[PDB]
Amino acid sequence: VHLTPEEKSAVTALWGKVNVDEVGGEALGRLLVVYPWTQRFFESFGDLSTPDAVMGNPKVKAHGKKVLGAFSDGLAHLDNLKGTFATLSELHCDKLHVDPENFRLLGNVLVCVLAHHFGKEFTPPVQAAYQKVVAGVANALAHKYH
Amino acid sequence: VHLTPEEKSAVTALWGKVNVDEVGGEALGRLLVVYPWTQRFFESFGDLSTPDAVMGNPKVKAHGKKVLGAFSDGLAHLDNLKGTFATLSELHCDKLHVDPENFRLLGNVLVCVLAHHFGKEFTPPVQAAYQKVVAGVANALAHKYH
Amino acid sequence: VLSPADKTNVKAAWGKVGAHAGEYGAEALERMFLSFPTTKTYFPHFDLSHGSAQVKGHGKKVADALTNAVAHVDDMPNALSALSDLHAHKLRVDPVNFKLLSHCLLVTLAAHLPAEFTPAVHASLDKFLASVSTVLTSKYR
Amino acid sequence: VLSPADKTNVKAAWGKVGAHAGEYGAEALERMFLSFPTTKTYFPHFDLSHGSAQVKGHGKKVADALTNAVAHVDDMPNALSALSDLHAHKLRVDPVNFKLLSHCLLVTLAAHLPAEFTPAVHASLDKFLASVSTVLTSKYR
Ligand code: HEM
Ligand code: HEM
Ligand code: HEM
Ligand code: HEM
Repeated sequence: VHLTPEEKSAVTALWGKVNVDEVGGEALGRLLVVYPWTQRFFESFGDLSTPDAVMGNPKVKAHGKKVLGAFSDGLAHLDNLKGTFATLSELHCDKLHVDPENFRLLGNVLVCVLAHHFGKEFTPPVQAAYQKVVAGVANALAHKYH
Repeated sequence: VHLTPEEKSAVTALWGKVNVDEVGGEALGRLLVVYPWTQRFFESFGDLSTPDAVMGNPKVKAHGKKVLGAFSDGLAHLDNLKGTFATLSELHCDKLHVDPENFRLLGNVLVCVLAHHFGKEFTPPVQAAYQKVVAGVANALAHKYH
Repeated sequence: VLSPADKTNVKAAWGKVGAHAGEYGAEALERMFLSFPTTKTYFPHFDLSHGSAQVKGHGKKVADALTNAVAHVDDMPNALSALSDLHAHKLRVDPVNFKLLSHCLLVTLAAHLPAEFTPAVHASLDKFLASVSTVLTSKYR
Repeated sequence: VLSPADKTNVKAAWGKVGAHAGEYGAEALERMFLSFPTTKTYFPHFDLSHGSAQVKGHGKKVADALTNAVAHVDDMPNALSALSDLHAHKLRVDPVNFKLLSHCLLVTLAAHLPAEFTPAVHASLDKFLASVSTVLTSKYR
């Protein structure tokens, strides 16, 4: 991503207040509840039957932590997302064969979550900025789909 | 895109049988009929009132020529599609603001149109090769969105 | 689908919005403009800057509609015919932009309903909005 | 939004389809697996080779289901219930894929029904298929 330095600041500054142990889950979990065809990728996590089934699942929460990990990771290297997500595009496009529009989805729920956590602190402009971070990531993971 | 030789060949082969003055307009035409919101871009063309109207508009046929042409430089430059389509990308993204999904749509119909003319010849494997190209092409036009 | 369950939270949350509706529609618009500028292409006769009365007024219009839609959550088709014609035949809005404005709707809802934005509610507000979009673009069918 | 004009056209094309329905249906799959490999992913237990009697066998089923929809064209949601369930809940197909399969059916319909395959008709089928799909995924939204 590009990101003007005021976006740069903004974004960055936001992330620093994010409880990774917890936002990572909100996100992944909500994706599994909102876009339920996504579940098929996680048969293994067990019961995903319900919002509650989904939210209390540790496996899920555990995994959500891994995802925001890559998020900060990527976030840190906006200049060169491709390098950061190399292995990612692979696992995802190559091994899992996940449709890329889904990656798009994960980003928006992440956005929705931030909004949920920060409320008014999450301004349109800020939202705009992350929206760029998100697409940027999404694209990177698709790459190995060419 | 990639293609095999025998892939890259048969595209090239069939493309040879293509009546240029026609195909372009059939394609562009059918797009404005099947996905009517695309008309917004082509308001100046005249009467798009009906299929026949659209199917017969001369600004429509003429522009179709221009379009099929681009597919042609593209066919000749399967690797450098990116570079090939770069000026068009600006035009399309930056100045026109067409949504990228619209390129997939256009290519998809070019395929129905090819199927339409070539019948049995347009075998699955031919479509598959052709599918690649259309996608490569779509991407390439969407670049400045990335 | 707007299962009965769905119709509920929706009414719950929307009701919860109440008089703030207009301000939020406005946010949601503003949000879209900034985040997806391709969308500004459709409101050339508007001043789209942050102040923007023009936008505020439009926010109210859209907020108001989502409302009558919540109201007739059952029959939104007869409820939105007027809007559908306008968007599909008159403006030829590209369908995709509905997905956009809806995301910004969700994102506006979330920000003002901290206690209220649950995974379940989130999901129900997502389907309501999607449905609306559908009606909104059904003339392209 | 399957106007009569629409239903008619659908009817006719499928009409002209007749018995070939099975092989046509088969045709679209193979076309699909070939043009969008990613979808093979749902057919592990399958022989997805050039002449699979499975693929032959499934093609019929799909077509049969298509015919049936055609027939209860204004009661799809009902004529398709079972299938909707299998597709959403049990198989959980990425909705995205329906767009692929339907593009493949068209392409096939065109290469077999040139004379019928006209603008107006192309538009009608697309809408048809659009609906069938919509219905097949209603179990999500
Ligand atoms: C959108 C941004 C995403 C990020 C940053 C991300 C990140 C990750 C990471 C870090 C792993 C595990 C890698 C490891 O530790 O070896 C993983 C695995 C996985 N991801 Fe994602 N993911 C994303 C999107 C998605 C989406 C949209 C889906 C499907 C809907 C998905 C499905 C999976 C699955 C099924 C695994 C399983 C790997 C395992 O079980 O070890 N991912 N992802
Ligand atoms: C899909 C692949 C496409 C190709 C290869 C293509 C090619 C072209 C070409 C060659 C031009 C004219 C530039 C010149 O004068 O040299 C053009 C212009 C234009 N294109 Fe496309 N196009 C594509 C898709 C689309 C789509 C999907 C839309 C909107 C639905 C669209 C809308 C336009 C419009 C409205 C113009 C008018 C240019 C002007 O006269 O200002 N194009 N395109
Ligand atoms: C939930 C989705 C939407 C709702 C509920 C909605 C609702 C409305 C309403 C209530 C109006 C005013 C009607 C009147 O003049 O009486 C309107 C107009 C308009 N809408 Fe939408 N709309 C939606 C989606 C969109 C989208 C996605 C776009 C594309 C950016 C869009 C662009 C416009 C434009 C340009 C106008 C015209 C305003 C004017 O004439 O000054 N709408 N819409
Ligand atoms: C036009 C839309 C579609 C129709 C009419 C349709 C119809 C059917 C039917 C009739 C069956 C089997 C019923 C039985 O066993 O009695 C089936 C199964 C299946 N469908 Fe579809 N389908 C459609 C779309 C899709 C799409 C887009 C996919 C994604 C790849 C898909 C994947 C499958 C799979 C994997 C099976 C079951 C294979 C098995 O028996 O193990 N379907 N479908």
